[PDB]
This record gives sequence, C-alpha cells and structure tokens, in this order.
Amino acid sequence: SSGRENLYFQGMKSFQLVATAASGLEAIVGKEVARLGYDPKVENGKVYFEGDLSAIARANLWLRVADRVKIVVGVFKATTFDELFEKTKALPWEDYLPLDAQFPVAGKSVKSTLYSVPDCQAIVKKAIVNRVSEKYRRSGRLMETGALFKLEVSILKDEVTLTIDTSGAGLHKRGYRLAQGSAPIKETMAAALVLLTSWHPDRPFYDPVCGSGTIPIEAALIGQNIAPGFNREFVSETWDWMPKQVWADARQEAEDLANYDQPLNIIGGDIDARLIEIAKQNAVEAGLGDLITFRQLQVADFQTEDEYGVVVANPPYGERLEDEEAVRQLYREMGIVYKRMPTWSVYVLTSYELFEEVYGKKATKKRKLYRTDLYQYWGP
Repeated sequence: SSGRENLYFQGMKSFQLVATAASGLEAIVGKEVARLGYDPKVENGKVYFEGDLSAIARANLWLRVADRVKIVVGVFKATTFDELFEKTKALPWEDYLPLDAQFPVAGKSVKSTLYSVPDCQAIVKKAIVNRVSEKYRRSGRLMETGALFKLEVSILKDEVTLTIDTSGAGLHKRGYRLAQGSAPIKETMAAALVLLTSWHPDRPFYDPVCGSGTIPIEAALIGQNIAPGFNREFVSETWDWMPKQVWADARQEAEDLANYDQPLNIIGGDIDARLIEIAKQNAVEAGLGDLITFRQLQVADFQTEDEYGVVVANPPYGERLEDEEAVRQLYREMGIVYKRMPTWSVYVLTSYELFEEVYGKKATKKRKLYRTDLYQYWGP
C-alpha cells in the first residue's frame, strides 16, 4: 500500500488490471482502489490500475463495490476478423496460460464493424490456440484440463479489449448469502449506499426494511474494516504462477487491518420474522456473530433515545397496486417516525416516483443510480 516497493520482489512482473463496476459506481471503486495504494483511471464501468501479483490478491479481498477484478491482456483496433486474429495472436498468451490452461472465450460487441459475437469468440480462440501452440512448440501436453482462465473479447467502436477474470464468482457473492437468490439489493450496491452516506460506526445505523439483512451486514463489514472477500475464494488462487504465499500474506494483512473491537450499533428491522431469522444466520456466516441487532419491527413502532444516527433503506418495490400501496404506507410512516428524530440522517434508495411527496419533505440531495434514485436527508 505504500506503493514504494522495488518491483523485483513480485517477480519483476507488472499487470494492467481493471476493476469493473456498475455505471455510476466507478468513482466509488476508484476511491477504493486508491485506498489500496494504487493509481486509478476511472472510466465508464471500469477502473484501470497497474499492479503486481499482490494487487490481484488485495483488490479481490478488499473491493466492496467492484463487480470483478480482471487482467487486461491487450487493447487494439480491428475491423476485419483477419485483423482481430493477427493482433490477438501477437499478445503473449503463454505468459498467462500454462500448458494445461482451460481458456473459454466470452464476447461482447458494440458499435463495431465486427458485430458477430460468436465470430469474435471463434477467431479469438483460434488466435490464442495458434499462439500457445507456437510458443509451447506444439507440445502434446497442451490440453484444457487444469486451472481456469475465463477470457473475454470486448469490442467498442472497433476497439478490442482482451481480459482474463481473476475473481471467479462475482465479488458481490461474498459467501454470506449463498443459496438465497438475488431479489434483494445486490451486495455491491448495498456497500455503495453505505459509502455514499455520512455514517461512521461511532454512530447508530438503522435499516427499517432490512429483509435478509444485506444493508446491515455490508455496514457492519465497513464499520469494522473487514475485507468483503475475507471468507471466500478466487479463481486466481488456482493459477500456478501466483504463489499461495501472495494470498496468505494478503489474508493476514486483511486480518491485521480489521478493527474487530469497533463497537457497532446497527439495527435491521423487518416485518417478516422468517426473513429476520435468515438475516441472523447470514450475519453469522459473514463472521459478524450477533453484533447486528435484527428485529421483527414495523416502521411505525421504532422508538429510540439514540441521536445522530443514519437510516438507510431500500424497500422492495413491486410496481403493481397492492405492492405500491404497501410501499406508500411505509414511506408515509417513515416520514412520521423520523420527524421525531431530527438529529438523524435518512437515505432511501427507491424508484417510487412519489417518494418525496409521501415521505413529506424534499431531500437534501437526489443521486441517480442504476433506474433508481438515492434520496438523501442530511442531518446535523
């Protein structure tokens, strides 16, 4: 993180990395990449940075708002498949892919002469096989049986970016919600919401419509400076050219930087007792024991003597009449309750158009996200 180490100690090998992100969340990912001591270049849905083996480990462990961390193998222009072929085979694929690499190729194409994704997939695969076959001298040992190097060819305005996935499962899958679907807020979005607030763990936190507990869990992990990826694995741990010691060092660092003694006052409320039991279990799996206070709690029944807290909510919103009426009632009740809490700040992520009207006051700030809006009521 100092950024000052001689590059010799990481094998004299530097990588062009990228941390992908939802559109509109890249600035936050940039700040997280800077936090790790790297130099971010923020673009639409992508934060590029240079790094070594340790950067791969540390970014996978630590980024909370990124979708995945990839290696950028190369970037060039191509308007014919023969040009895509040659420029792809010119890259040093053998530096990344061992004899037994498994290397499937995914594709994306937008506003490009080369429009056919299946043809781009085919030609990139052709070229990579050509390259490794040449550089391993047509070894009979070349076979796709071992570690996984998921490749992507992405073409935008005739510019080709070739990447290798270092993460495996998307980073939103921290491990604490497995086998529970994706109806709730995406974990990366939940972390983004908390990071867009003023909240610090010295202050109370409340998610009044918490469901299975994602927002409180992400807040707790921020509050104790716990790496989001601490309890999961990454595909790049299986790559023979990345030493296990790099990952062991990154994980020891993550343990050392955590603040497990930071007290937390975090309440998650939901009307569904079964989802509250699920939330408690998810928090145990996240390594948070019973630090979070999950309650079966209707919005209208919340009372506190605590001051200077932060409410953060993202109520599930179905756009049909019954579901919309239930959320209107929720927003109205929130407004009534939080009026009694003038020292608190309130953040509500919703696509319900009449939120401000129903809550009863206009927001301090309205941040547009992906279409949903983050309504922010800044407190003292």
